[PDB]
Amino acid sequence: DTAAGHVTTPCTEILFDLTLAKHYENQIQAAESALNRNYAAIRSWTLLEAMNRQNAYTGLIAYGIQITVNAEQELQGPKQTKLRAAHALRHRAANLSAALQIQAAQQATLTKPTAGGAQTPFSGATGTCKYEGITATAGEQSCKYSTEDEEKINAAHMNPEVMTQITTIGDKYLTTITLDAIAGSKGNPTQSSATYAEQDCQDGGNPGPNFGGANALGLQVTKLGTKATTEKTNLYTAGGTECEHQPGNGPQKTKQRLAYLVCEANKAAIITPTDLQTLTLDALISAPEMAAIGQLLKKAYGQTNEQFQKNFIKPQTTVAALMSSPNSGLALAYHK
Amino acid sequence: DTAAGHVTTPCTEILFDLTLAKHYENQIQAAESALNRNYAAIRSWTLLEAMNRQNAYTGLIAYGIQITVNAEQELQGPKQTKLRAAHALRHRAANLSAALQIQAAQQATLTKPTAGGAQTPFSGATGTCKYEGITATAGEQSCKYSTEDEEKINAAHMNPEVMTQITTIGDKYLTTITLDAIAGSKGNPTQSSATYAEQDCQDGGNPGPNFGGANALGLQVTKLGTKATTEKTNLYTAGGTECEHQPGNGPQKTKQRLAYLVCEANKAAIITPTDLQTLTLDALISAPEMAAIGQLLKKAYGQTNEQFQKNFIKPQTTVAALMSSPNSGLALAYHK
Ligand SMILES: *[C@@H]1O[C@H](CO)[C@@H](O[C@@H]2O[C@H](CO)[C@@H](O[C@@H]3O[C@H](CO[C@H]4O[C@H](CO)[C@@H](O)[C@H](O)[C@@H]4O)[C@@H](O)[C@H](O[C@H]4O[C@H](CO)[C@@H](O)[C@H](O)[C@@H]4O)[C@@H]3O)[C@H](O)[C@H]2NC(C)=O)[C@H](O)[C@H]1NC(C)=O
Ligand SMILES: *[C@@H]1O[C@H](CO)[C@@H](O[C@@H]2O[C@H](CO)[C@@H](O[C@@H]3O[C@H](CO[C@H]4O[C@H](CO)[C@@H](O)[C@H](O)[C@@H]4O)[C@@H](O)[C@H](O[C@H]4O[C@H](CO)[C@@H](O)[C@H](O)[C@@H]4O)[C@@H]3O)[C@H](O)[C@H]2NC(C)=O)[C@H](O)[C@H]1NC(C)=O
Repeated sequence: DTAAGHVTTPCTEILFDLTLAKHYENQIQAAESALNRNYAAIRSWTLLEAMNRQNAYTGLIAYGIQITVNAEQELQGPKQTKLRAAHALRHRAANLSAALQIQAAQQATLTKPTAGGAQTPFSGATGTCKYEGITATAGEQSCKYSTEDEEKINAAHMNPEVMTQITTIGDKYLTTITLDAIAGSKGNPTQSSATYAEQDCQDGGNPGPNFGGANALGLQVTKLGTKATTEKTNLYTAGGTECEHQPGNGPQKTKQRLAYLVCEANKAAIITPTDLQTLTLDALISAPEMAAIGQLLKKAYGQTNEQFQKNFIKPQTTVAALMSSPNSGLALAYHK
Repeated sequence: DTAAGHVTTPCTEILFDLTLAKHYENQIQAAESALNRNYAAIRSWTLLEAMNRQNAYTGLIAYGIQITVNAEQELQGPKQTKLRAAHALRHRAANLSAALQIQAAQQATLTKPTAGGAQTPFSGATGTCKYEGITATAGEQSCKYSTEDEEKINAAHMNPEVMTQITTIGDKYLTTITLDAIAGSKGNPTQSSATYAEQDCQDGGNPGPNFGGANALGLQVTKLGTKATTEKTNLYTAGGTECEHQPGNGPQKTKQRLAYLVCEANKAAIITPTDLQTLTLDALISAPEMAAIGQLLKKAYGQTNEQFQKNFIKPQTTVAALMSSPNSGLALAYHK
């Protein structure tokens, strides 16, 4: 758990969450790229069949259609499982970034108070100093990662075999405002302490800084901000086979839902089919589907790969760009 | 601007943002569904050609390859533009939901204070009452929409022709903590006012509720929470043709970036190709690509649609399920 072991702060959880989402997204993108390459190969061989050789080209088209349509169908499930996780991880990272900005508002700006006597919620006070609209805001926050952060929290460290837990920021960071506050009194503050120059309530003597007047009353919000904590959540049950935190068994925390989805995404294996455009002879001969489609296989495609390449892989003004161009169909219709 | 005119609260902005994202996502899903239907048709006709008729089936394959590969290529740009907007709108909705939860923390829980005399930041006070770790939290928040909310804020009201502005919650809701606070004093509170039963600082007489003791000093955070406001941002320039809020011209607010992306997504038109599985004769005859691929067209496909359907659309044990099954390639190899 190199990557998750490096999550110790809101910023580094954000980086883990975004980096794992993109990892799942790249896995799907890679598989879909492989499919489109295979469909471009089939279109390429379709034009060549239109130009013994015909049956051989059709053996490739049939083999290509079979394994590519199979893998496209086999992909949809793992695709959805992985995407559900990538969406939730990006959603969580968005959440954490928003809470980060708010928890950065740690300095308060006081308003002009208003002095009074007894009033809610100090019915027994002889003096009160009431503030409305005290605010706290921070400049735009940004996470700045070190070189090691991005080396540790990296798709290279997110293979399923090495992942057993996630680390998340505790919920209080996303739900709770925390602050320190202090009241100060001097003399006999009342409703007549209506000199507000120092953003407190003063009267008597010479009002001024540091409770200069005879009677003073005020407060300050000296600090705001909720401390982040971290929490570990395992992906698998004790035995290590099943995903923990299955939904449908009672209320769950965010970390539990995320851990379930990441576990299922890690287990959703993608079957990548053979790359048709770099296919070798021994790959086609050894392919089990080519038994039903077809020593005889060699007779038709070649007994050396150097031959199979030259006849079926290397071609020719281009077969591949044409059959994925605005003139793909006209090219096949003319030659047919 | 029926949908955006209905955004008046954080919850309804969230609904607009999520509803417009899904609209863009459905537009892409629809186009990709149309493509896969067309590729399944081409695979279907490929098997039938393997079973004059051959040239006619090949005319459909060529026409199908041409218009489907064209539309797949034409889709990639509008796809990326729309997805960039759907991602940012979902990211914004996540943001707003997190701020909503925090701005819902409007009731403070006071801590046991500590009494003192003069101390930072009241060096001139004779009495202070210091609180640490005052917190405010709310139960889990949820947006509950009315029937009209979902009728007004609806993909049916998000056609580009009717959209000219977006409405967003102002930034203070996502960045600023706001609170009211009041101090109360009675008598001569000092460092000896160390009776904290009422979560204030009391001594003298009979300390107790409502400043029962002779000397008292305390504060309360009576309310927290930042009021949401709304802001309008237009999508287009004054002339109405160009997208406003182009990036690269200086710092921008979130509403401006969103408005730019929504404008570009609204303008990114998707060219949907002809549905091959429901193709009519007059559609194929009138298709301009069929001129180069091909009165002669009718001779081969039929002079009535009822004929074109029976020969080329309606087929047969199924041609379509087979050519998208694990046995698609074996089906073509055997018949070829
Ligand atoms: C959802 O909510 C989150 C959290 O609030 C928002 O996240 C913030 O998004 C903004 C906008 O992208 C981020 O601001 C950007 O930060 C980039 C990094 O800046 C730092 O590092 C560079 C060096 O690489 C320093 O130069 C810089 O001073 C910072 O230290 C900047 O590169 C971006 O700059 C561009 O835009 C600004 C506009 O203010 C211009 O002034 C610049 O010239 C430049 O054009 C920008 O500043 C911010 O960091 C994010 N915060 C966090 C905590 O992640 C999401 O945007 C929001 N999403 C939506 C869609 O609502
Ligand atoms: C990013 O940050 C946001 C904002 O904080 C989080 O959004 C919250 O997400 C949770 C979890 O999905 C939401 O809670 C859910 O609300 C659903 C709607 O509940 C209301 O309406 C139903 C009737 O339809 C009432 O019965 C109910 O009382 C509410 O009035 C509930 O259906 C969900 O319930 C399920 O889970 C809970 C767990 O607490 C169980 O108790 C239930 O029995 C049930 O199994 C759930 O309560 C919450 O509303 C969202 N808040 C907002 C403001 O949107 C994101 O989750 C977070 N994302 C990530 C990935 O981190």
